[PDB]
Amino acid sequence: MFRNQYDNDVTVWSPQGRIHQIEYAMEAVKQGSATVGLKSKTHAVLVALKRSELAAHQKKILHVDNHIGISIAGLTADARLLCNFMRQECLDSRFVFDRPLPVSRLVSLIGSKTQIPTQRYGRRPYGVGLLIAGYDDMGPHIFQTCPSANYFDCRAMSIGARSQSARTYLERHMSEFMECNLNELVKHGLRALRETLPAEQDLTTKNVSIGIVGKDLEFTIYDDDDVSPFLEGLEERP
Amino acid sequence: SHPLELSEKNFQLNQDKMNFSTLRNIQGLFAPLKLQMEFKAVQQVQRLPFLSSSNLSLDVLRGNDETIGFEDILNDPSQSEVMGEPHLMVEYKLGLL
Amino acid sequence: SRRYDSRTTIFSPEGRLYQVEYAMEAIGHAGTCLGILANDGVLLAAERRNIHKLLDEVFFSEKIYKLNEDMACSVAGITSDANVLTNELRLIAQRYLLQYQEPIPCEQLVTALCDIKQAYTQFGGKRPFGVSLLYIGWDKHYGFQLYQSDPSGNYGGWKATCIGNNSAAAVSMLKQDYKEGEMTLKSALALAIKVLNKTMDVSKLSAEKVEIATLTRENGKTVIRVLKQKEVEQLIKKHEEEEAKAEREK
Amino acid sequence: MAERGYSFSLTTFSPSGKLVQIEYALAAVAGGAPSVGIKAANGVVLATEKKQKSILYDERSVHKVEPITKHIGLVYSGMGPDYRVLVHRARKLAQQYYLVYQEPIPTAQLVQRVASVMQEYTQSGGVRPFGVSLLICGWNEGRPYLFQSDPSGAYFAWKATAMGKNYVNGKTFLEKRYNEDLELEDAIHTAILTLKESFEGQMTEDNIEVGICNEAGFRRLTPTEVKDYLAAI
Amino acid sequence: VYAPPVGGFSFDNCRRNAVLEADFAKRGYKLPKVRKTGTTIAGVVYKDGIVLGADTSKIHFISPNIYCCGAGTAADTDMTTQLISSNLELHSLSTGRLPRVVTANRMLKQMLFRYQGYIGAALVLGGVDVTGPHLYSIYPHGSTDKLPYVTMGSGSLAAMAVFEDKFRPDMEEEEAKNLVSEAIAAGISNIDLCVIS
Amino acid sequence: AATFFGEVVKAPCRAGTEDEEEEEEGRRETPEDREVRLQLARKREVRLLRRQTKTSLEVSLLEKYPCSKFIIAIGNNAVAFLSSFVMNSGVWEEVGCAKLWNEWCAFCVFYHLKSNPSVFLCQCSCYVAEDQQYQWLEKVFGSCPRKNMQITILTCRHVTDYKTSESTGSLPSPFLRALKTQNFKDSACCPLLEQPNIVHDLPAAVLSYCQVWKIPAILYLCYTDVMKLDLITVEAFKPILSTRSLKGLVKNIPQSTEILKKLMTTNEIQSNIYT
Amino acid sequence: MSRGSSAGFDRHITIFSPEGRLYQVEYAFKAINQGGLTSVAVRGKDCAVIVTQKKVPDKLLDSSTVTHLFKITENIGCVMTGMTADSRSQVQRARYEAANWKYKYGYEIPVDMLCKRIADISQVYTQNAEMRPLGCCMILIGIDEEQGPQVYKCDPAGYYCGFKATAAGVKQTESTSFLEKKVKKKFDWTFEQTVETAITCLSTVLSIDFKPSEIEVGVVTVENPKFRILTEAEIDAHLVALAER
Amino acid sequence: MFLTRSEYDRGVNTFSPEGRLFQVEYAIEAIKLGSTAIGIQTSEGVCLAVEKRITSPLMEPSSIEKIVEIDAHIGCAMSGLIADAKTLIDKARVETQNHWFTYNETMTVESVTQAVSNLALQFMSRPFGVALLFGGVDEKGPQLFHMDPSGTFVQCDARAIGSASEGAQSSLQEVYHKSMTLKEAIKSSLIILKQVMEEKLNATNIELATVQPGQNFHMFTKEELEEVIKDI
Amino acid sequence: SYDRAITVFSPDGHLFQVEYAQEAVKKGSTAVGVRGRDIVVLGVEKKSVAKLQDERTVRKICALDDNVCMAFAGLTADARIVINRARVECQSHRLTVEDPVTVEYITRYIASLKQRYTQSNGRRPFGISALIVGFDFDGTPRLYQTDPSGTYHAWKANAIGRGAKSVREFLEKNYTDEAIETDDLTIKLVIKALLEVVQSGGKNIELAVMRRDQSLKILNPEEIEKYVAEIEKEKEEN
Repeated sequence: MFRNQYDNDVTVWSPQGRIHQIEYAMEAVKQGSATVGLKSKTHAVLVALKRSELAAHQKKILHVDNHIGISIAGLTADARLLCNFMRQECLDSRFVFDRPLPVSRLVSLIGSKTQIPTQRYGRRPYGVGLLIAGYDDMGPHIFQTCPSANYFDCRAMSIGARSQSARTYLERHMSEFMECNLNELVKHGLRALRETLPAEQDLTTKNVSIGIVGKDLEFTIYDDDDVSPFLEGLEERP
Repeated sequence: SHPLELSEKNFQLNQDKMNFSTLRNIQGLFAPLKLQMEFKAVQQVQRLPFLSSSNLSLDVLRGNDETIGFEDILNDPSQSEVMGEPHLMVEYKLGLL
Repeated sequence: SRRYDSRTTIFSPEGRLYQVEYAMEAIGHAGTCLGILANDGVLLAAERRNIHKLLDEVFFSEKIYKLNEDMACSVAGITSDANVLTNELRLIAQRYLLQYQEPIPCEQLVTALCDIKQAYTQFGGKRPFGVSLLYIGWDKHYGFQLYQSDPSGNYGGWKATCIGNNSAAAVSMLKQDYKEGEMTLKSALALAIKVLNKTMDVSKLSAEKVEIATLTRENGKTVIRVLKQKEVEQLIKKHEEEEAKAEREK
Repeated sequence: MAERGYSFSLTTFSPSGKLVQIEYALAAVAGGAPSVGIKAANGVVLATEKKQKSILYDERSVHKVEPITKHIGLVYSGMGPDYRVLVHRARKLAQQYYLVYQEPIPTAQLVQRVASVMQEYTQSGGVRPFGVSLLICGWNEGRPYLFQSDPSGAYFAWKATAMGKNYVNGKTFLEKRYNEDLELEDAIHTAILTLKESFEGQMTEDNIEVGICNEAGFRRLTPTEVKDYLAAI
Repeated sequence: VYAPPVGGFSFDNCRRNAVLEADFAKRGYKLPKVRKTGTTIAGVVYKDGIVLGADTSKIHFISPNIYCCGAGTAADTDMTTQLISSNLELHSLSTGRLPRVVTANRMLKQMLFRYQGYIGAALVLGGVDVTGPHLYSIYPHGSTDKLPYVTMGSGSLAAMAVFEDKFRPDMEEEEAKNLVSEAIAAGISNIDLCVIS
Repeated sequence: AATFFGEVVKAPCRAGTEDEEEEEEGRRETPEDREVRLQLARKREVRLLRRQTKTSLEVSLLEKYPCSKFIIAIGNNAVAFLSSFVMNSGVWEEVGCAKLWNEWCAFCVFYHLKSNPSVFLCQCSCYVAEDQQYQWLEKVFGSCPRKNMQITILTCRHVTDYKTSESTGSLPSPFLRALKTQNFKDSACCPLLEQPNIVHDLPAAVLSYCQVWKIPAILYLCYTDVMKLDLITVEAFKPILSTRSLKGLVKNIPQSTEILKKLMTTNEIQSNIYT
Repeated sequence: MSRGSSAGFDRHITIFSPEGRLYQVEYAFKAINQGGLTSVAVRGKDCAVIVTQKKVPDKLLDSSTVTHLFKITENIGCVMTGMTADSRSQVQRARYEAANWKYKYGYEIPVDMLCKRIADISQVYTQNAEMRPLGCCMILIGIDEEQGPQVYKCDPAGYYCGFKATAAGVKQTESTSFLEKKVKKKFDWTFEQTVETAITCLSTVLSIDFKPSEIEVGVVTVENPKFRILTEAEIDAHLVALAER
Repeated sequence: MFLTRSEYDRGVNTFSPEGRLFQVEYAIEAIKLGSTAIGIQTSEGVCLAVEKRITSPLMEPSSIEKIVEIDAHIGCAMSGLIADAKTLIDKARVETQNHWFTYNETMTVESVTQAVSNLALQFMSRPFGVALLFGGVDEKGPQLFHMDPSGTFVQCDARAIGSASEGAQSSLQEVYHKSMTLKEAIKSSLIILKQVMEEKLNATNIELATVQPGQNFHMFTKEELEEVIKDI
Repeated sequence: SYDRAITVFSPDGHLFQVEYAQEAVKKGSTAVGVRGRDIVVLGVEKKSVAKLQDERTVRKICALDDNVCMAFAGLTADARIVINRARVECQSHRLTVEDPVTVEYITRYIASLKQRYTQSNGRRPFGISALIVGFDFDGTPRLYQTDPSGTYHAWKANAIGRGAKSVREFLEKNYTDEAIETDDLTIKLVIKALLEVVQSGGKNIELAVMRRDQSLKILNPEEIEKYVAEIEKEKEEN
């Protein structure tokens, strides 16, 4: 109620001692739909719950470079800007140094990209969280980014809408994932995505994209009926 | 045209750049940052392009207040002999041209 | 209005910029400058507003700044604004006299500073240059002219007009007692004193509380000629002689 | 009414057509350090009151009366910071003029240029006007000259004037006193006495400063000279 | 462009001016020619002051105490000394103290360095500031050395030979100006002894 | 709030007191000025009319036709719940519809069961403006408050609207709360709101009207992370059906929830501002 | 600014008041007082001095790291009173500008001219709507070839001036008055006498008969025109001599 | 326990508590204030049709508004604001001209909408008050797209935007099938535009411009429109 | 609310500040257009006299090209810039293209200049509208309308500024191929449409006559008065 005065700029503090317009950007993640992202020792899987059938094809999962891609939960102007930035970082790493770009490092580059706005007038926080899944020498990666300039390393996560259901599944089976196959790890991701869905709804190779990179595998976005073979094996919402 | 053409064209550029290099290396990143933020603020205060402007705040922040050059005393731009359209001049400064 | 009256970029429901209308009000509160285009020339009669006993004059004219050989202007409104605007009027004229070697035809020069003042409304963060200027002129195209410009850029051409204080009042007195085609500079200078004397209540136009500048043509050269103390003393005492003769007639 | 929106912004006109930040920068002038300019036969005097009257002050540091070129100087009431940066500029423009026309800048010319700085600083938005007014005197063409530039950038020649505090009282006393033919031996005394009208304490070489133009050119009067003029009046 | 124009040297004739050069040269034709000092100039240090010698004079003004001879172009020697004069007047006006010969020297050097000796100011810069009698050898290309004596221009070699033969570490004023006069006399045309204390 | 570098700018108000001063003015009560805000007054009204008479209706629906319950819904999801649960069975013949404009809005249609003209319904999927809310209570309720009429107000709220010690994200994606009237003698069913927590707009207008004329009313407030047609929101309007308030109005939950399947698959052309 | 100016007379620095006041420069003078220490400078025959009472409230805070005495060049000191960050920043600016002066000319900045520069930088802060004053009071000392010891002070509002004793900070005005009467009856103070006056001015107005680690004495002499502050031993010996006589 | 007037909806930068930039969605309401534009991508090309909403019989229906050509194969159908359409038409047209002047290839439809969302998404100091509808048959084959205030693009098979965006996209939902012919798209766009339009579809109050793999983007003539809208 | 910035939308979906520049148009002086048989005419009222005012300096019909001319009816200084700048861009085109410049071309320029002033709230949209008539290379008669919003639109009969609708509605009837065939009839038509606009005839009217062969050439008030008396004689016949 008093936060009134101090909530309408990103470059003003409150008596309470917190910037509310960064917290509102971190509510704008939730206006976008539930992406899941979970990895093993061989592969780093993403899944995306795509909110007409003719209109709004909605490209939630995006491919950044050979070794790396993302899935999108929130403001889509910002999703685009951030993804396009990452493509340039990795292009330049393979132009000068002639290698991939570490996923940790690339998520850190996005971190500082997304801090400038919040500590600048005439700017607003990039209103979107990513699930930034690459594979390095290191091994597979998931890296949650938040609409706030801070970010995480993850072995599983979900961000977007009613996405706590997924997060809960991904804690229950967190251990399974580490030692799963490509397709095992995928069905786990899809069952988190299906925990988010109402019980009256289902995956039904329709609201499923799957964005998997791994060891020889490059980041490949299975969509439409390239997700059918992964959902063949998955069975029994119960 | 002449070597000096460009040495003089970018004289001020390739001095205050050198000042910021010195300050970075000695004082720290903060010292250029602070000076820069002052300069840009006080050269968001002048007339529209098409009137000749007396920017007392920017000049004294550089230490030019008590220093003349050929820049000042040749090719008098305050009695400019070639001016454009007021509106179109302002558009150019805005970056609409 | 209480809104739409701030930035000079912000229109009203009606479609009004009240900022620019308040710059017109700032002309309202300024030296009466009464111009009367004539046959023989075109005169620029005035109220010499500032006439304090300690106040000194080390200038050629008070409100009347000349532009080139062939043009002069007056000033009613914001004084500092006017200083930079009247320097700019000279410089405009001289750039045309540098490229085309002709003394700027009158409309061009008026219009040029109107574009400046129209930018100073268009672009918000600038203040509407709160001056009106009455341009006595000669050119090869349109013989003699009188002009006005406004803070807005809205400019006109005139047979007689006024700017400043009791300005609409003065224009009414001109519309009574002006006779387009008959009006020599003689009878225009008579009308000028008359209308000043009728519109403002300054003793009997004290000659140091009025000033005229007559842009005439003599041996095919334009002659911008301030009227002496002596010579407006002659115009006002003759106006008062006629007043007294007419007082005896009535 | 309050009409306070109009009295914050310097880029606005008021309902009736007033520029009110100008008026409030002239209010900063009108709470200034009393100065008196008396353009006399044999040169001008700029006799002023010092904003220090202290036991602790270095006489050689601060000057109300500063030269711009040899033959010109000026004095101020209102703002010291503002004054000082305006006269750094004044000196520049005098020397620019002497590199272009090789003529010691006329008092009128210089006045225009420093009042064109004042013009810009009322015009633009996101700045304030200067809260200081300048009695820019000096000697040219076998003639004394005095002017009075403003926060707004309106400037006017003067025979006799005053600014700062009890300064309308200054000009009243000075209208009663100043003669057209009053020469500078007697104008320094007159300016000392115009200060006495607008003074608070006992007046001494410390508590006032004086500086004059001449045939020769502009200077400041030594503490000795100022107390000798105060002893002679 | 619709960009406000600025001041300084304008480099627009340049290539078209060099087309004039090329044509006229080729045919055997004259274009107006640069006017020079071609002066013997001189300077010395003595116990407690400076003298500046020249021939007809090359000795120009900088500050009340600082003077500055001119060899090279006449245009450019006069221009630089006049502009640097104005600069040291501005410096002094604020400082409160007559300006220094180190100030004069730094400024001249730095200005002539910016314009890379395309402007001909080979100057002998002699003042007696607070820190005492200073003499320099300002050059067109923005070089200088702080020397007890230096000669430049038209018979500099003969003048310098006289100097170095007939110099004493700490002179008297009259023998110091005697030296600069006989040095000018060797290079040459009235001797021009601008003595400073 | 500065269009140029260093524009003198003022703060947004909690009280809109400058707006109350603009009220005072009425644009200096100028004839054209007062005329055009009366053109905006007849733009921004309600106009109760039914399309069986195809006329306009004057005074009342609840004192005009008998009222025993009156089942309100204020939001897409609130009216989706009355579409789903109450009106899977029955006629619910239309008697009325508030025909309004505001900037933001969308139908405001009134009904009453054919079996029981007694029992009444509203579906306000639109928004009614702060000025039009008392005009809306001067239409359907009209005058002569009965206190013989269970005013079952349902409303869809945002998870963020709710005040709590944990963050607005820490709140469970769905819940609902109650606020019910002195008279109302039946269960809150959900928890009643907290002290800091308040409501406003038309649902508040109805429950506040009800309280001052001591009428049984309850304001169900579905604080859900979505504000758009969602199975979970309408099955968090579920609890209402299994209270007195909505017990003889709901039918056959299998039928209802298959109809709700339909409501979900109606779909939008949803804009491309998130993905 | 980017966000802009602020409706109200005391709410932005580029808005004049009905009376004709700028109020955020007067609140930058409240920021001198917010400092929480007093400084006293004392000029003399041979020496200029700058003393300030010491505070280091936290035991842990290493007392070596916490001072209000800085130097700008070898020959020219300051003492500060006001806000730590802003005072360190004004000290740093004085270094840049002293070096700029010296680079431009090839002789070092005078005390008065450095004070003038910092006061002109402050004038620009207070005329511009983006920037604000540095709420800190720089009190330069140093020996001049011609003019000898130079006690000068420069302000957040941006007014520079010379003095023969200065006092600033919390007891600013109380200590100004102490020094008025000391200087009224001045004895062409040498190193000892100037430092005595300054120490004991602070020890009167704050009423703290100091330990060596409850004051900080910076001082310069014609003897040693290098600005040089005292050791615990030296500043102790001063206080001991003021207690003995 | 008090009501506050907090505004996040005056500023395009300002987020609601829920995290909404309202001015973008208020520019979506400005697309809805504009004229209905129905495009249908097929196997045998992509069509664009759009209503002109001609009001008077004094305004010239012979003149062409609401639809444009950008190269050989691609144009788009504008809907919302024609003033804002113009600057994004220019982007598309110049950057595909540049593609033909760089690679000697005409730029793919996905890449033209990339170029257009680089000139958009840049708030012009307001969320672009136009939606374009980029219908080209590129190297890859037929392609419809949709642009919005937020600045971004998204790929389409059958899209209706503008006045009756969802009024006419629900008709497309029933009418369009994957194996549509370009003839079908043409007629279906038009007949659904007809049953949207409050006026009766003649060739004067519609712009259609359609592309096939074979026959490059052209503007359906008075007579071609007349023939189809006689049948439909 | 959203009428305190040029560059904001509303829930109803409007730029009200841009529509307030169109209210500044609406406070105009009736400017009328016709696009006839190898003729175009721009009748526009003189509105006010002021006894002692030169009329040369204040005219409502300005000529842009050999084969383009316009009739502005909003703000005066705003329109002066638009018209000056329409001649700038006309000359740019003419020089580069080597074409007698299209009417449409410069109506699109005037429109796009006003669009360039619609897209900042640190600028204002020129609150003026012009009836830019004329001919093409080949000689096709033209009439257009340009708006503060910054759209161009094609027309046959037009009527803008003061009493816009009144005089447009006159033309809805009186604009016909048998009032068009000849140049007399199109001059008569705009005069008789301004004999709806303003009381006085041949008195407060200022009427441009550009043909396929000819250019603006402003008429005399005697020439217009002849045609006022011709339609008065037609009214005597009827």
